[PDB]
Amino acid sequence: QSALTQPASVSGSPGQSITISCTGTSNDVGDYDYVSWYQLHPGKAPKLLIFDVSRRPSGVSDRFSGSKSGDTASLTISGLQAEDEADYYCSSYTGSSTYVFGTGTKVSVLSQPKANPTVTLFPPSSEELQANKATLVCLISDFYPGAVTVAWKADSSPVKAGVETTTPSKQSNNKYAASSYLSLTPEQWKSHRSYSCQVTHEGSTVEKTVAPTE
Amino acid sequence: QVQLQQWGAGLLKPSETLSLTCAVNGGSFSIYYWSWIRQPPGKGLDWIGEINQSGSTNYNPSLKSRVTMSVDTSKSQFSLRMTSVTAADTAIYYCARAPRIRWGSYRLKQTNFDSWGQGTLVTVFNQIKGPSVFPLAPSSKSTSGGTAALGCLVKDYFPEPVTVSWNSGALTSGVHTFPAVLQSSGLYSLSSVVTVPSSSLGTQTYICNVNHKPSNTKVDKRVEPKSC
Repeated sequence: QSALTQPASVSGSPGQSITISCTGTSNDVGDYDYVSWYQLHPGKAPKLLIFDVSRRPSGVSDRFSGSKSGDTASLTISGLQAEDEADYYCSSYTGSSTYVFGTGTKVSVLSQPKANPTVTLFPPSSEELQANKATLVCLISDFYPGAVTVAWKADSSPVKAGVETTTPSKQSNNKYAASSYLSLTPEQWKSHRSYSCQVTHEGSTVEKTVAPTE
Repeated sequence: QVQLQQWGAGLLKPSETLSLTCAVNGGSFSIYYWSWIRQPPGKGLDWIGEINQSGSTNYNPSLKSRVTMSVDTSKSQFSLRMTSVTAADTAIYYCARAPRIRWGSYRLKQTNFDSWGQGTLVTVFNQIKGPSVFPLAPSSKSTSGGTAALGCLVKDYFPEPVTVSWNSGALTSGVHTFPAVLQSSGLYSLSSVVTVPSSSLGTQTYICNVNHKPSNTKVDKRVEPKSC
């Protein structure tokens, strides 16, 4: 069945309460009480926090709470602590006797003040084009917290195929950097007026544009 | 809950068979289901399927053509086989318990997963392959700070890792080398970038030294500005 929709990124300061939504359909979240929530720290195994929509295993802090209204389940994290910075996934059993998962939410606990990313977009090099290939490279630096979404545009139309983007990691200053790649043929690169990299961070979007005519 | 221990070969070539095994410690199969789940480096979690100790299985509709699970009651082990793999199957594979129980007649509880194994990293590709290296000529994207960014694109290699130096190791300040992305090919690409002062461009030299030790590929690429 179809993945449950979660927000990509949620942030809060310590002491704050935050909510993470998880939207499905009649056949999973809607008509049943079959929703779970898991916390995933990098390299550690997933950890159960909530099952049957709202039951908490013993050993899970009571700061974690689950609920459901309609086709949308929600995980609330009260009194945010720095240890809560992780990826969070919902899941559900279904009326077709399967399990589906959510798309995942990165929770950031703001330990530092927000920092907007600097975006730098590289067009394909002449050397790559002579080799009958083309890669656009979008470099994202100097931002905090370390969560971004990246959208690519050909002219004004969305480009989905051939995109890969890294998970943000720390630079040697203490802010984050990430990177996104658009692979195209030389023909597709030449066949459009411009290509843009759109970087969305903490509710604002920075855009950069290159053109095969520059 | 229980403790799941899992193993199996994680380095595969296209068209081969993934075969992973999970062992139950601190409990038994009982009335429960036992499951395989994966996390591909881009995507979120995929439920692969489940099996109980009597051999009843339920599988993910998009994977069932290639997936079969088995159970060995005597050993307290269950297994995943996935045939004809491609790089689309590259992922961390976890086993876990799905301790569903009936409460009356219409009512299921503990519809969650809970005994998550530590994961097996599976990669799928054909052969060792060295990178293609291209320059990322300076773009000048901080006007306030009078700084530019320049770099090297290290493209289409397998397996990890790749190490990038600049100027044979003399240049480390302002260098940032990103984690690799995995492409749909099953090959990797990464980039390494230097933040430098704009006034240095065209007078200081910048050369990136790529060494992909898996394939004994070393490449030096000069990175110079496009246009003054």
